[PDB]
Amino acid sequence: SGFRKMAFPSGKVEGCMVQVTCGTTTLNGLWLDDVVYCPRHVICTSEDMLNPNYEDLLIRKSNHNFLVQAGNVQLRVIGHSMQNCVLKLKVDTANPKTPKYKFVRIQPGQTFSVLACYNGSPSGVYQCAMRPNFTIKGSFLNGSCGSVGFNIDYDCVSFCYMHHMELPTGVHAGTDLEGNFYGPFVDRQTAQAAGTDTTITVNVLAWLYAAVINGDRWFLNRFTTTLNDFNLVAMKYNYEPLTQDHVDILGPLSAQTGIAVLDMCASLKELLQNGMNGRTILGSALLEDEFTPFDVVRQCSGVTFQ
Amino acid sequence: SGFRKMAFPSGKVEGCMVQVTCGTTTLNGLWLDDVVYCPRHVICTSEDMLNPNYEDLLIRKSNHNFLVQAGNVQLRVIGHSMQNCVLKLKVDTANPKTPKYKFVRIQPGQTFSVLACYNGSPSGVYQCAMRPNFTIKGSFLNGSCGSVGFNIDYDCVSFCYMHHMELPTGVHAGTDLEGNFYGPFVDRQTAQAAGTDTTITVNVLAWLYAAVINGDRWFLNRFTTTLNDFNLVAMKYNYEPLTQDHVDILGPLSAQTGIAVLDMCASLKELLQNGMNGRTILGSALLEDEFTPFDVVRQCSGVTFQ
Ligand SMILES: [Zn+2]
Ligand SMILES: [Zn+2]
Repeated sequence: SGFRKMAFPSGKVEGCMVQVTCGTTTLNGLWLDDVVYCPRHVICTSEDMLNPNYEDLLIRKSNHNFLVQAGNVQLRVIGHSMQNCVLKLKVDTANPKTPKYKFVRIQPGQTFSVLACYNGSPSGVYQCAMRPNFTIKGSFLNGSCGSVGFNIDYDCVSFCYMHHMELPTGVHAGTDLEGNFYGPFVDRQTAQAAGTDTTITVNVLAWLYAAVINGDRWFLNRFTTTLNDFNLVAMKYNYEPLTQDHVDILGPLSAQTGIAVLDMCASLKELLQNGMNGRTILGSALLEDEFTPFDVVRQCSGVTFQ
Repeated sequence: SGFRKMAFPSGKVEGCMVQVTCGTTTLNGLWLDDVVYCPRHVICTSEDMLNPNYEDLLIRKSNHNFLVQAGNVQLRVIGHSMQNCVLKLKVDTANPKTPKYKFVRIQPGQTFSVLACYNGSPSGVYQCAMRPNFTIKGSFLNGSCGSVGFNIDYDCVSFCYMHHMELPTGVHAGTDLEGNFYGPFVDRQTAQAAGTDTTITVNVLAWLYAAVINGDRWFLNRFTTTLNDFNLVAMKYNYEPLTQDHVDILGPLSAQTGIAVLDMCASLKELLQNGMNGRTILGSALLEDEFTPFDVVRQCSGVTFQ
């Protein structure tokens, strides 16, 4: 038993990371088949980032100005193209380590693993969520741009995020692997403020089921509620409204535990109105919202990847 | 910027995991060179675990009773030996993916990554610490035995933990790769209670430096203290005593921030006596003690692994 914030094993992604340099800018790229994907701001100077015209900047670059290195070994760039906010560098060699993969675009509330890298070299792996305001709260120092987020289903890597930006408040923004930003953010060094970072209610509920399965039970109470009554309290605490869809997704955890979803909602309502009174749940003094229902089921059941 | 609980990239370890079955018991083994290491309780039935005599049990096993599978492929066992609480199964093939490696024995307070596996297949990676009572707080379901903990220095994997036991309170016990348990625990299904799980003070202090570097600063105050005065409060709150050695280890973070170690100790003393008053530090409502000083330096500087 036990319950930890867990990332996917990162080896399949480690085998795809490369270094991309253009002029004086170095960042990371993702090498899949014969394409390397990277942020288009690789072509920018620090000065360019204040008001970049990327089509104009890109005209001054040739294939030979994109230096791509995979370990100690150089890759030959035979084409380049811009797709939204990513560049696709065609190389003359297919990555021999390319895993089965998909590109997907995730919704707020979904979780994914990030492989933080520098100079094409993996440093660490962690687990995070797309926030309701379309930011992520990561760990990204200068040079981490182009690091990716992903989920794994058995042997298939679903890439969902590429890192591009830190906002002036220290939260992070980036794109899917089609180069479309999550949320309203742009790849320019400008005033970009994030909206309310609400709490992902369905994920908190999943985690409270995890707690009960893993023997933390002190917060269970004698009450129930309704979606509409719960949602009046969610609104007042900057929680996402709970929908019947969310109730349906929590069905399997409800069936396992025998705790009706709306009963768990009443426990959550109490926790919001009363606080934890100096107690902890699964080692946290805050209600944790970076586990999805699927994450809880997976970790409580023992699912593996080949 | 940002600061996350981060595991090491797990690919080098993924390439070493295998499945080991003996009779009806399946668990994980670690394949390095031509040796597979696994918990010796692979030879036990659930019944045997109540009072096992492992030398006697092991006499009834031959090389051909240890089934070792690496992916879809069987390995041939050409010898076996018991070393403390691990078995070493000699195989006729060296693992072609063997990384540079060391076996080390860590001290309480040190952190490491765990690659949780089932049936020889990696499921997830997380980050944890050897507690002062020699337990770890992991996520281990039936079948996870033999999963390992490790640290990476560039390209060298230091293996420090192999999972063996869950205590009746749901915390975890295991061995180094020489098969010696951490702490007083044994591989028998018996009354084994853990001692006080104190807080790793030097690690909390490191994390408060991380907070200041990453712009969380509200807890900085006008006070200082002394080691002896601080330690009177540590004792009263079930914190580990702080030593001059610990002060020395925090020197680089003190130099970066310009906050003297004993000043940070006075901030920590306030936090202990006053609580957080509903505030957070780096996303936590608890003082986090699973980052070492070295972890903080690494993550705040951008260190990579090849
Ligand atoms: Zn960048
Ligand atoms: Zn076991």
